[PDB]
Amino acid sequence: FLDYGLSEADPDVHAIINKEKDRQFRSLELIASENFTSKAVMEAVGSCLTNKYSEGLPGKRYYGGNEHIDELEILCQQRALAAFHLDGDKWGVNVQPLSGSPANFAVYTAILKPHDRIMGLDLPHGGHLSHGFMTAKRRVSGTSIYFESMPYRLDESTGVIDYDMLEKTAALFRPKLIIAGASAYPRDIDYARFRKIADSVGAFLMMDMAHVSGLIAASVLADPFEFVDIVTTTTHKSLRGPRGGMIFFKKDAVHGVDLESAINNAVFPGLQGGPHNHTIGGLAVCLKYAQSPDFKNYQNQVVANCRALANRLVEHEYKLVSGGSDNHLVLVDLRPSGIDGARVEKILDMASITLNKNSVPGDKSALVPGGIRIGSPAMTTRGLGEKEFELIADLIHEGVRISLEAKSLVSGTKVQDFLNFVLAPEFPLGDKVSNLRRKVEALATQYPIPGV
Amino acid sequence: LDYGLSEADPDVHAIINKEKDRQFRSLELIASENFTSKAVMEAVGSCLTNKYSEGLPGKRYYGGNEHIDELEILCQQRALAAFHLDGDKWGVNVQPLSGSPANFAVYTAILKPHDRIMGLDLPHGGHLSHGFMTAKRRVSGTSIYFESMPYRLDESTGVIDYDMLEKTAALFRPKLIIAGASAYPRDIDYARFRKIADSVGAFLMMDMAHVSGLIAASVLADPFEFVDIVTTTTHKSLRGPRGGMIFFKKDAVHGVDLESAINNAVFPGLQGGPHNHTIGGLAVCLKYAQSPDFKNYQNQVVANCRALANRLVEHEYKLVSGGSDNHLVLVDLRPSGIDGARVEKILDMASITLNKNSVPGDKSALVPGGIRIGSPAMTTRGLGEKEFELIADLIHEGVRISLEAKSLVSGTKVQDFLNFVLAPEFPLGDKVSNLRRKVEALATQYPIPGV
Amino acid sequence: FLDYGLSEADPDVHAIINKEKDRQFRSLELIASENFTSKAVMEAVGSCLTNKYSEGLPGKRYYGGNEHIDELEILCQQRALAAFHLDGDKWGVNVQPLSGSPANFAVYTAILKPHDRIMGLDLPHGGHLSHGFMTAKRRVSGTSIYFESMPYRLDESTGVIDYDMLEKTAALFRPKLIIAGASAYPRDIDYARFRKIADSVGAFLMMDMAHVSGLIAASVLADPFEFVDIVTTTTHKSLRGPRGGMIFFKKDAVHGVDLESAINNAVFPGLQGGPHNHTIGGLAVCLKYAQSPDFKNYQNQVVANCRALANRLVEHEYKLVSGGSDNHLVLVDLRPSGIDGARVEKILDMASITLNKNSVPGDKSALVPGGIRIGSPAMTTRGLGEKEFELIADLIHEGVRISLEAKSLVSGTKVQDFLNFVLAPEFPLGDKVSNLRRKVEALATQYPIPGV
Amino acid sequence: LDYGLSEADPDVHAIINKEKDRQFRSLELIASENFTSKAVMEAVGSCLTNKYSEGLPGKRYYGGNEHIDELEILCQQRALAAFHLDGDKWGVNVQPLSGSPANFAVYTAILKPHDRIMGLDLPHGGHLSHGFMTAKRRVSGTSIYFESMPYRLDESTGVIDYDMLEKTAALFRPKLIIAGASAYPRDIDYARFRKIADSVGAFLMMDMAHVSGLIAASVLADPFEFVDIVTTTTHKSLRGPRGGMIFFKKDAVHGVDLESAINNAVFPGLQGGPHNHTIGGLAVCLKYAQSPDFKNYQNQVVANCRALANRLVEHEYKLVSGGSDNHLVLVDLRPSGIDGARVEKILDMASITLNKNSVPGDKSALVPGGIRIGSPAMTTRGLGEKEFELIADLIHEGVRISLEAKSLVSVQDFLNFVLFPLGDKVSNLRRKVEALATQYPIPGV
Ligand SMILES: Cc1ncc(COP(=O)(O)O)c(CN[C@@H](CO)C(=O)O)c1O
Ligand SMILES: Cc1ncc(COP(=O)(O)O)c(CN[C@@H](CO)C(=O)O)c1O
Ligand SMILES: Cc1ncc(COP(=O)(O)O)c(CNCC(=O)O)c1O
Repeated sequence: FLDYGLSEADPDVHAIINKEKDRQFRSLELIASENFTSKAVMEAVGSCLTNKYSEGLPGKRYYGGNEHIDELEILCQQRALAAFHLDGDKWGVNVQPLSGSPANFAVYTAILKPHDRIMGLDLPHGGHLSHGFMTAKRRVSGTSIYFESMPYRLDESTGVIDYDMLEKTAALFRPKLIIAGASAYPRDIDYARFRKIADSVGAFLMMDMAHVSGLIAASVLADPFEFVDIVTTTTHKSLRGPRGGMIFFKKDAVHGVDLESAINNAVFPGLQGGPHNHTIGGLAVCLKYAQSPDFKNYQNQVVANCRALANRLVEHEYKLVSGGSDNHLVLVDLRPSGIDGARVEKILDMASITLNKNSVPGDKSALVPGGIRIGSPAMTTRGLGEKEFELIADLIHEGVRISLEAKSLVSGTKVQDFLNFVLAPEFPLGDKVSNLRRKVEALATQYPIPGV
Repeated sequence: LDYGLSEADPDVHAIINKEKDRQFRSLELIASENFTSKAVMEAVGSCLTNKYSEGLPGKRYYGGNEHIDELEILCQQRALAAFHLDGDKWGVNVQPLSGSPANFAVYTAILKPHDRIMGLDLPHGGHLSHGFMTAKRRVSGTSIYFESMPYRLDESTGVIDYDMLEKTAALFRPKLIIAGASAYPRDIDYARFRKIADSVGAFLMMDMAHVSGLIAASVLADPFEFVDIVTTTTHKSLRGPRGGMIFFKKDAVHGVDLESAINNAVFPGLQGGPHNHTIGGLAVCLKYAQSPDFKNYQNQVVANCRALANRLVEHEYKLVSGGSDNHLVLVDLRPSGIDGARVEKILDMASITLNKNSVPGDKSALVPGGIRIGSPAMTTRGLGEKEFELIADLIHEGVRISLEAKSLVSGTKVQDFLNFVLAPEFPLGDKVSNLRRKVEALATQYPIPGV
Repeated sequence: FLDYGLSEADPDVHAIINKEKDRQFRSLELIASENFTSKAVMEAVGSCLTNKYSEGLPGKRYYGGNEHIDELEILCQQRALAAFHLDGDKWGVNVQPLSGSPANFAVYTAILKPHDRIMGLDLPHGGHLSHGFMTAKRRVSGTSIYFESMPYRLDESTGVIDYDMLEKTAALFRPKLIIAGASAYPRDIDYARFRKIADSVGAFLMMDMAHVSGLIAASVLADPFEFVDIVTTTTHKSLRGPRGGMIFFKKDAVHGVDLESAINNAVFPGLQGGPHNHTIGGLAVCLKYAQSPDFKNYQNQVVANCRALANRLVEHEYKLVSGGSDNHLVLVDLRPSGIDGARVEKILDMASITLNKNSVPGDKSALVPGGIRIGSPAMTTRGLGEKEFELIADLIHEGVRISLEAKSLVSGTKVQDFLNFVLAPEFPLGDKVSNLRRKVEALATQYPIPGV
Repeated sequence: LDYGLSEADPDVHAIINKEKDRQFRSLELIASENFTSKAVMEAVGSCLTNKYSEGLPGKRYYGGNEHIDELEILCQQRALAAFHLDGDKWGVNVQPLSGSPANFAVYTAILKPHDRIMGLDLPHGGHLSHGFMTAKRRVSGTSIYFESMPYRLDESTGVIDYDMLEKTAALFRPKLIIAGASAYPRDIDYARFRKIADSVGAFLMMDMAHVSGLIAASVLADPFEFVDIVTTTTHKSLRGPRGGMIFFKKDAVHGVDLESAINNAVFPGLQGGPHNHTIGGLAVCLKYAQSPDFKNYQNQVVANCRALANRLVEHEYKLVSGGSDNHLVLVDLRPSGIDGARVEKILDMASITLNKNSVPGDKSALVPGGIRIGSPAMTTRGLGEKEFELIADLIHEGVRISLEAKSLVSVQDFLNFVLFPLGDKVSNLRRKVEALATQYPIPGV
């Protein structure tokens, strides 16, 4: 009967999407985990695929009516293996996980018993919550509730994974699973050394490639599939797809375990219910694109842009964690500047520069992020080049100077006092912020943005 | 160059068109399925997908969340409004990725590993996420991480066995009792669940996934009058995007601050970045959920199911519990001389899509004794009571064809039935075609929502 | 060098031991778990066997110097088997458990994983703490901390194990281990029924015979070894041995498990260190006696004496749980007598009769036990026969009468109002308690007490 | 009928007399052994064994325990005085049946299942009860119900690597850190342990099983100055009966009432009836432990061990950590070119009883590269420093025989061959061994 378009069915939600669309258009989106997915992905995601229940696997379902859903799921699997240059007799893939966090949890449920041991990169050193996180007070991450996690750390003087200390701690702790891959690690991973450490204790070895999956597909970074047993990823970051997840696994037995059975059973019936076939349609689209020469070019540009930005930030005298980057991000250490990342993040956000505060090695308190994380994928997608990334670094720097100036004016010491002060109409640096914003937007609006 | 899907990926475009077709010309009777709206689809296929927004509105871990926050706030208040809830008494988290993670997040919030849980037994119409163990394996993640024990229907009445639940709860001492089901054809006695829960100091939760739209429109009783926590999928009877929600009391329950424990279990506990495109779609469906049209829809859903239920009875089918108060029937096929698996397959060949389902009394999990049939999806397309009677007839014809096919197969292993019916010399293909003709003739008289 | 005897080395301890010896002598010891062990047992226990570390098993020890400890432990093992008429090719035994509770915990450790499911007789219905016990509000026994226990119960009227209900709850609960055996149960156990119920869920089946081991060995009660997988026991109580434990196990695989290796490994290196070879010495000695015609005699006397007492109590109109007993104990339901076990136990204690207050099926309050448990083995060891046990029944009866009269004089229903009443100098029933005590000590002091 | 043991059971009588003769004539050098007194054996071999006393003094299940209560109370106040403890600040539970259950009761009292524990690694002289896992199995029950990770010695010094424990404790976040060990020749830096425990909010426990007598006599440092909980065996250094004790602060520790928790874990948590015969002997041994004579014996323990160590140095053996502060030495036998397993059997055949013990640096933990040797037992019998120098020579002689025995063999085949040409040298060693030992008294009944 009536089936209005959005602008008619819900004018308020329509208006919100248009405001977000305009914010994306005019901003420098520098969140390392964000990207702009294509019109074609969004169209697959916003289709009738959302209507189908298809619990199980292709050909192996608990409902009728899944002929076309099976075709899509098979295609998406083939494309996943193709994008990562994988032999299908050696590697399988499950494309049903709903996001990165549940793809990881499904792996643990597949190969680990409750309270089995896991090692991942420490959260304050650039790791991800889903690999484990405990404070003195509480088990924060669900992974640390259901499993026993102990982190490994960077060498704080170099910003590089302290592989020698991991060698020793692994031997004492006896993890059943060692996880490589990170949220805010600016260097490539020594997969061979992980393999040697994992073998020293008979551990399973996994790479979580959520941040760098597109770079790996394009052969810009080293291939984790040469060394690891299991690879997890999100589909929304460097891969530039819909919000979702994937798990890849060896098909030959690993420590006597059939990883394919274990992982497919953990995803379903273990942890999830019906697959989101709309998300799978978008994933298939992005995985086609991931095989193209343009994508390889794009990913090489991501790294070149991040290098141009890193080099300019160094020229503005910023300290980078690890001294630089091999990938799509940099982590800036703002302690020498004398300001935290939460204050910087806000000022920059007010000038249309969106990044995130990020902890830094050496931070005294997790409640106070000492740095900022900046990535090139999103703005690279829009067509910015090396020179424009140098300008981004200059605009970031203007914003930090403004952050420092605004800090000096605030009475109270809480972040909430800063936020109230800087958002107040009578904020004295309103002109400096509006001036910066105009420059930020003048750059951003020169470029196209993908999407519907 | 940012091509449309037809140009960017014609192979995926083609598959989507085939599925649009299949939906158009089939009778979709899966009780958990529905056809979501064009407006929901437009929201889900928007630029909201691009944003990382960990945390909660105005308490985020990233910059740039002004409009994302507006949306999530609007989504929450529409959630509460759609269920007629006072926001001083009830809170909501709209970020869960689906039904299964909503439920796992609640367990994570209020239980410790190995704590005791009771939920409706899987073969008596329950859900895996509420606990399932066979003799030799813990199948559900709920039964890996927690200690589960089911409760059951009374097989003579097809109604939940409240008297037995009262007794088993007393012995097992669950910390959490879960009401709600996937294939239960009646309303739930919330007052009796509350009494049983209080009898052991257990948390009490309702999983309203299948029935949330009927509860919203006040067609079934209100769980929120009695339980502590309500979970749901945003798909199914709510007719939204694929996602989930968790509602909770704000007054402390057995001393626990449920708002804090639940929000923290969702993030940072179990999930990362919220799916804001899904949250957009959810907001759209929650607006619609408050409309008089949606109320009309939900009453039609019940009337359509009852019309189908009666005609199956006229064809002498046994229904679990003798009928239905809601959107579904569970057909006990044992007295028709055939299992659900054989029937599901033949019906699917005829463009009638439903599912095989366990029936209480089944001597074996591996042979489902019934089929579950639902009205929401075809009701959304505009079918009425007479049309549901015709559906009942077509199912009957299909079950007759299934019996005839079973007669011709040596093994009566299932794989044998399948090979037989799928072979090109399958001798009943004309009967399946003839049925299929009648099925599509009906379905293709009706519009279907979406982009 | 001055290695004095106890009288000189430690006069205070010597004096305490002597006072205890005299208390034992002038008292009627009717606690059903108690006995008087022999002089020969006490000599082995108080020997230089205490000096040796012998971690491991015979011929497979971590230390040197164990030729003679080996001989002893090998001999203890073959006497344990022989006393229970066990074929060594079907049954093995570990004689190192430090007591009854460590014996049971070693079995759990052997055959279960943490949080596995166990069913045992409910503590308020006469089971033991070590088989599982939880209040609404806490996990009291170690077994309920480390494992998931659910009790089964007696029938409220018959006094008997409600086998039918156990059939149904084990079906639902799916325990991995079912434990038969009780601390305060007056009937023999239907072992064939426990086997059927066990098999219906694939559970291991265990008997804890601590209270009845002597009766089983003398073939007075039915043989659990015909039907169960594992039997545990204390070496004290019914066996009249030193304070220790043993575990017996099938040597054929049970549900795919090698119990011998599992159980032995659990005991050592799992849970215990150096065996207490002095105690194994005393155990060997009691097991020789356990095979003797005099022990078989004594055990039939234990049952006859308990029946004599029971019958005389029924003449005095007392109600017995299950209307009687097939074993060494009787459980008196005092609810129809109008008084509880705690008031009765206390009066009886004031008159040198030691028994214990006991919960009865139906009791409203765990704080107010409705009964008393009475046992014959200790006094039967001293040489009492049936006519003496009939006299014991009359002495108890007089104590109940005194207890009733004391209750009627105290206005409180508060138990400490009762205690204050009975302990006051002006306590009106002082001469009645003195009179009863005279008769009690007059009976008791006619019989010897074994020991050094 | 109630015969004596020689009449009741001649075969057990005969075995006990053989074991008595073996103890009398041998050099008993197992570091964990001692010879307890006639007075302890008499208390342990008493009517005390008959009584059920579930609970605590005045707080029992059953009646008839007036004398059992008096006994336990006295035992507790002797335990506090033997270790110079203020009873307002410290309590003790004297019911644990041995060292292993004492420890497990502490874990049960203060930890939840799967909570984290760190103790000295087993191949580095630790104890099973503190945790032990291999690649393929959780060997200790401690490692099944709880999550253990070890800490290690610095292999170049033979001392605990406190810097490494500092770092690994920060990563692993143990809820309990355990100090104390079965084969560690040095005193412990309790102040450092406290510092490390505090860095992660952990409970800190000392297991003083091997060194309690030395601590009571003030020969080694006092753990009670720094730790929350002290467990011990009562055999070993303290020279008592076979049992355990747990000491605890009575001031709240990280908001835990340790007294209530530990008492409840012992009973009703894990054990039943106390072994009052054993508490009797313990009480006797704790009176002796307060005396001037005990203090002299413990100083003699340390002097004797130093005499042996220094003679084994003259004979050019390597000692793990370069000596000892205590009652034991750990000899590194790899530079002598033979393992501890072969040496142990040959020494035992000549009536020298010690044990094979791993060395920091073993390649396979199937092959111990060393031996542990202790002075407590022979010190109790009256031996001085000259005799421990003679013991050192006798061990030396037996090692030379073990090498020559290994030379005549070409791998448990060593045990086929010895059980023989070298019988004469084994027997000649034995004669001198037994000639030294039988010159001294032995305590006991
Ligand atoms: C290595 C890794 N693995 C898994 C995930 C989880 O993905 P999800 O947010 O889709 O659950 C992330 C997300 N990472 C987000 C969270 O900060 C980011 O902005 O970096 C990740 O970095
Ligand atoms: C520190 C510590 N804690 C606990 C125990 C266990 O005491 P138990 O054997 O009485 O259980 C020991 C015994 N240790 C034995 C093990 O070989 C020994 O010979 O040293 C111990 O050394
Ligand atoms: C009661 C109930 N709860 C939770 C879920 C899980 O929803 P997800 O599949 O999105 O995780 C379901 C799905 N049940 C599937 C069906 O009835 O067909 C359900 O029926």
